[PDB]
Amino acid sequence: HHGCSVDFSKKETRCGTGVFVYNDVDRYKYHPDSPRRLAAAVKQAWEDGICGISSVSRMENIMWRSVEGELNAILEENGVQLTVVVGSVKNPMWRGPQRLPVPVNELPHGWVRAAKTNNSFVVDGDTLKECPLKHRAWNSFLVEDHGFGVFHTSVWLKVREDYSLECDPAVIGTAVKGKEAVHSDLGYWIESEKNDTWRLKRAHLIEMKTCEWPKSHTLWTDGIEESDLIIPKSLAGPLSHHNTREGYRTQMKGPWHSEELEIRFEECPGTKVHVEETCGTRGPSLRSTTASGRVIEEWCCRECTMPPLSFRAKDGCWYGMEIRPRKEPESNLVRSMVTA
Amino acid sequence: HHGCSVDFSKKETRCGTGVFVYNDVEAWRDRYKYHPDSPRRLAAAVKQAWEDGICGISSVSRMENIMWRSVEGELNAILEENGVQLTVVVGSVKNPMWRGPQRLPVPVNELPHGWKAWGKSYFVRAAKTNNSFVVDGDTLKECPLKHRAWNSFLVEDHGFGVFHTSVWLKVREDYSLECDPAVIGTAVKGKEAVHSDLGYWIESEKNDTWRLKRAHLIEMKTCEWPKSHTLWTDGIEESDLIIPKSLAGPLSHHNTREGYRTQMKGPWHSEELEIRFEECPGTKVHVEETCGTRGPSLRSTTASGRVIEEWCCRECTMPPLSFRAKDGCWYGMEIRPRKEPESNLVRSMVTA
Amino acid sequence: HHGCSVDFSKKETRCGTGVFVYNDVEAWRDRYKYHPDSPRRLAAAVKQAWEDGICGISSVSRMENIMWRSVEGELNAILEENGVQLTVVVGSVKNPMWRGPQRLPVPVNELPHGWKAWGKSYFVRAAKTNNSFVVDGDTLKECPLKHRAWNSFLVEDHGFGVFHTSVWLKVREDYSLECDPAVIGTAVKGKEAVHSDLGYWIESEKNDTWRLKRAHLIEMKTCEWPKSHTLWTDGIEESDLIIPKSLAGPLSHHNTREGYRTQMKGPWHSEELEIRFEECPGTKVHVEETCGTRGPSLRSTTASGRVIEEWCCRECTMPPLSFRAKDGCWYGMEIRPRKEPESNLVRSMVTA
Amino acid sequence: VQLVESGGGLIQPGGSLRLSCAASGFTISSKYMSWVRQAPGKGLEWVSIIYSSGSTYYADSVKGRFTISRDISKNTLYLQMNSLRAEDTAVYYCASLGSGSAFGYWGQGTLVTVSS
Amino acid sequence: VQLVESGGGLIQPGGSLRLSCAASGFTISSKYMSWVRQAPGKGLEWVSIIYSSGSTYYADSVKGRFTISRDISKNTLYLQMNSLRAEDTAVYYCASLGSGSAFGYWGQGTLVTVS
Amino acid sequence: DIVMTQSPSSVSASVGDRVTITCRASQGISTWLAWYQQKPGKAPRLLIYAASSLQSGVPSRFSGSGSGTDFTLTISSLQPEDFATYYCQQANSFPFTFGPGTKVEIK
Amino acid sequence: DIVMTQSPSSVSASVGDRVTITCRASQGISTWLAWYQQKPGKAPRLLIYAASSLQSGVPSRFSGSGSGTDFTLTISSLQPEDFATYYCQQANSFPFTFGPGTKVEI
Repeated sequence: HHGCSVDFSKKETRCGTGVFVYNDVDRYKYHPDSPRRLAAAVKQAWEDGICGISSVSRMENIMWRSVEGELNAILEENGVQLTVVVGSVKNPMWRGPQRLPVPVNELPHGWVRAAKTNNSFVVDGDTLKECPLKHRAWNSFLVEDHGFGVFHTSVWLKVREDYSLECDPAVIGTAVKGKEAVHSDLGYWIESEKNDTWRLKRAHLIEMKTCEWPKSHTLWTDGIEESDLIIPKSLAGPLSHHNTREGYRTQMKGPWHSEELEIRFEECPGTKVHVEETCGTRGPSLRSTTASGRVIEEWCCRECTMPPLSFRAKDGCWYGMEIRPRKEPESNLVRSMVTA
Repeated sequence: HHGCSVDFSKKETRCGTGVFVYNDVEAWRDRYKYHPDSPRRLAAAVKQAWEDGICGISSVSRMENIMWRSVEGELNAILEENGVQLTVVVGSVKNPMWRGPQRLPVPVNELPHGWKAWGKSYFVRAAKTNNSFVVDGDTLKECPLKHRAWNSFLVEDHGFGVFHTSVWLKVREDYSLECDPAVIGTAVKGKEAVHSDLGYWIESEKNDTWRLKRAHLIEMKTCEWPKSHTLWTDGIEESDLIIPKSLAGPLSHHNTREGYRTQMKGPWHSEELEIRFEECPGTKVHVEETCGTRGPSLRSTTASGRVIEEWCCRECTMPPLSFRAKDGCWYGMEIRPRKEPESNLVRSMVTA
Repeated sequence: HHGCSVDFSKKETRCGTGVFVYNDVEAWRDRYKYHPDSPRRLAAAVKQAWEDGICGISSVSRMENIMWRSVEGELNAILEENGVQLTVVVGSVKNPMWRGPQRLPVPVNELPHGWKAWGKSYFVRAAKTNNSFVVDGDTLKECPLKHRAWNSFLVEDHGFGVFHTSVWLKVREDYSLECDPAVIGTAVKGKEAVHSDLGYWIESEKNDTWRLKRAHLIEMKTCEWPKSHTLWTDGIEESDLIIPKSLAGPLSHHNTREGYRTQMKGPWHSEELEIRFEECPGTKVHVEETCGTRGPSLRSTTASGRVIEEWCCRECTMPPLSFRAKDGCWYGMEIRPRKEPESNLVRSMVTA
Repeated sequence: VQLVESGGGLIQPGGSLRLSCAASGFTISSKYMSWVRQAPGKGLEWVSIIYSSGSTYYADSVKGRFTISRDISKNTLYLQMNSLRAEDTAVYYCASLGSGSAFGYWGQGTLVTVSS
Repeated sequence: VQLVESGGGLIQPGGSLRLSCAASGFTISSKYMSWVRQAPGKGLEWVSIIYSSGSTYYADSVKGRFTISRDISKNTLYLQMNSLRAEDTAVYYCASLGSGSAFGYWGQGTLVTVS
Repeated sequence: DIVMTQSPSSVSASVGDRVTITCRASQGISTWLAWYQQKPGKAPRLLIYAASSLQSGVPSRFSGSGSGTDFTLTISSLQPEDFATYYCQQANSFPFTFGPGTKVEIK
Repeated sequence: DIVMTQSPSSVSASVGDRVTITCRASQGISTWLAWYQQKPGKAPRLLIYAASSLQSGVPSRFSGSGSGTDFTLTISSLQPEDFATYYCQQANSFPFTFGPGTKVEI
């Protein structure tokens, strides 16, 4: 609450009390409910028909990867034939219909490694065949009362007891100051600005989620349609007027298969976009460089607004859904095969 | 910006970049240099406003009153240097700060005499004139409120927080009803939220539901809080806001408390109050179905200093709603005295 | 105390324990609660002082003036409840704040009526009386400065820097001439030093020698800086200090500049000045042995606003000494005009 | 768990009505409450929902006229029905979202008749 | 300045229709622009407003069925009407708030018939 | 929900006569009322705002006065151009509401 | 506006016969389908959720399957208490939409 800040443009410094929202887009050692309650919850879930876990964010994936060894140790020394194997995470992170049950009591025995078993409780990974998504749990934890803070470095989660579709509000911070705004959490950083009306400025994402952004943590939630939000509501985008840009609609077919995205309104290098009344309609997003390395140069859009929308993937520079080539046919370019 | 935050229990720090919203309330605004659009430009604007029929100015907030106080001397000097029989007289601020229908024009051509900056040191104090342009004071008798201009300035750049920076203002071209959004800061982080500007500091919390926690107001302005600077704007009734929409209260679920409605008849005449949820010293509130209906707000102590002890409400929620002004405790519109008749108690005489 | 410091080149922090001296000048003193020892005790003291022959108070600083303003209402009420025909009237301060020869007595017994704490809300305002106990104001005619008490309070506990703490004061039993040391902070670290209190901020540096760098004074108090709170107090003459000893200037080698003597005839009438070593705008100073002898300080512009262009000094050193007030730049006593005679210029009429 | 909805009767077209739903065995601030109606002789249709956090959504049929709310003191769910028209008559149910996204617990219904 | 309305006409009950009001001589985004309708044989009635910042408000008659929009590139006002009923037949105007809080500049008006 | 009422319902007058029309409010608005004139087949035209001011471009013969709940509109020297319908609308709070309208005929 | 279409409109089967009911969506609605049973004069009862999962307390003779756009609800052994109307509804996005319904009689 007490701190100091500097504005390097004017080169001025000040101090005082207030609310500070930091850019965090590692330092945490995570603590679930217990090593003796999580094991009982997993045991009951397996005996109930839930074969695995689908992660909500990278936070949960890191937690499971860190706690798997100990969890197997207790679950094996207590006489249960079950092993927890955790894989990597692929984007986007889709929902699951099941929830973990809260045990009545802990496992009696518990506080050296174990051996592989024939029963697998797969956490998020490339195992969609011995555990389909229809039988997977999702969004089953809550960060505890004071489990998070600016100065914490150790986050204490608990098994949820209810059914929700929204993201955890304990890690969300949004703020507006004058002509600049931000909606952010541990994985997003979404910026806005006031030019003539409020609009999206740039967004930096290191994960694509499918929970829902809460309305209590959103600015200007009324009078907005889901067809105008650039980051779709299905991908944890805020139902806000700060999530819009004139001339563009929701990007259902962007490159959401990526691993870390970056939206900005600027042309890809060595390309030109012209507003043309005789350009093809919208559909899947295209990449500027062909699979052979050739860069496409001439693009058109029907009634979009300059500068154009682009996605800065780690492996390329994609365009928005409204921007199409003029001469080169699109049957040979690279397209995104996922939809929101 | 770039900043660092500090923990005093364990002495260390956290640094980064982001958005920082400071508690700038209860700080003296008169230690800045104010630059309204231009001395020649503003003199022409005031001249044209006087010729059109506008008598004076009704101030949106205290910052404009301080601005006019800082500027009046040079403004009168520039007017005198042009042979215009007009003097600008600046008064005091009393709450609430009501609205005027007029707006201050934007002249095509400025006056062709005088200096080109504010802060020209040394000028001859000017001479009084029989024609007076009154900035808001105790003067609602020479010209009514319906001939006064209101909300006619836009802040272009500012440095509030640093006590010798410059503030740049400009006379706008449009008719507007909203407060200036250059000085508004709203932030939520976990289970706490703030809606703030240069004069308001409103806090919220997440109990079983989101609700109001406490508010600290040093003025009662009557503009409209812009919706772009509000959290959770949808699905909220205008009849449930603790701070009325007519008093620049944000239209959000963070401006709500369970069991209370809008406080149209609170003690808004105060120079500064502070809204908080607890009982007042030596008073007790009990929920009773036989208590009277809601009406104007009442003061806990009598005009003779005698404290009333027993109060009641029909369906309010504990702790009760109280306003802490310089005089003392007031109670919300829902809380009435259980025994003593209300004709022995002082009441608020204003409505939003 | 425990604290942290910030470097904004590389965003990080340095924390530890120690002694921290803060710049508390040009901060509003109106936002604290003041507790002169006791309402009945203070009333008895004022009553006994009035009966002895002491007419009023001359204020040491502006903090004491604000304290008296905060106290006067309750003090008059409690004096009235005891049947004493005496009222306390508080005025405004002007510089320099001259000192008085009388002191305020400590009574044996308090008055046997009234409440026992400051801040009792709701009191019947007292009625005016023939007898007036004037705290400093523009009232040196019903009783002169030779009948006024001065420097009769000691600060026992304070929380300056936190805007809702209490300040505890008591009436001392002895006659004294030094300033109150509870609010003084002095610190040197490397090549920079500060001598500070609630109204003074005096900076020094290490060039070839230690010298005065710049000062900022928002009041002109005439107590004496304690030697316990001064650096390098030996081997220094009282006729070489830039800020006079009679103006609460530190008796230090840090209060010196080569080529200048004490500025007894500076512009000490101003409400606030800032001491610099730099030429006034549009002016040049030349070192010549033909210039006149030092006298009262002169303003850079004339009474009609015309800027003088050329000045001289006999043996001074560049950059020249100047003062910055609301009116404009003044010059040191050693710097005289080159051509235009001094009868055309505004000169200081106050001597320390 | 028990759900019992109460205030459904006959009303003139263009009028207003208010239904209530009392919950037993659980607290309403922890579940996703919804309102569903079944026209006589027809199928089911979803009207509105309220999240556990307080967010509300509606169908295009009733977008601006109905509003959903709750009270935690009485542990009760409400539905304010405004400017009723002829085709609003049905049996109104009170359901909770349990898993998958299906309604596990229902009420008994309450008939609302809109005719003149 | 000038305000010109657009394509009202004939539509069946339960249908949808979209109006327009093109602006000339000023920027549409610097005014408070409203829609006012007058039923044939009746008096005036206010429908919806959009602020200069983008904030919109409506009347209880058309609360969930109409939507006031604005396009700055083409400098025109918009009104999307859905689920039109029999009592929506009127002449629609576009106006501006000037001073006091009164409508200063009016368009010509466009007719809409629902049957 | 503020209902605006007018009296009378129609006025017949001769050229050069003095005409007076009144507005009535359900609540207290006290400054925020404006007057409009509508000829048939044309959009209404603003005459008076803030209950007393004169909109630029209208002749000085139109006067407005009042506050609180009772407001009046007067015409000094009637002209053949001044035969139309007149409305009063409160501009205090949303929703904005007009009056029923009073029409001036030839007598 | 995901339109959910059910078929057949009615079946008349005797005790002991297997019954099959199909549901169809107008779009993709992956794996997010639920089935209900509604006897006359009572509230509906949930049987299947997530297109394959069985609700606690429901007899195991009910079984459902399907993905994408085509779904199927099957009963093994009709019982005297299995004659009612059955509904399918998608749980993918708002608004939630139900199906026309299908009656199982004799």
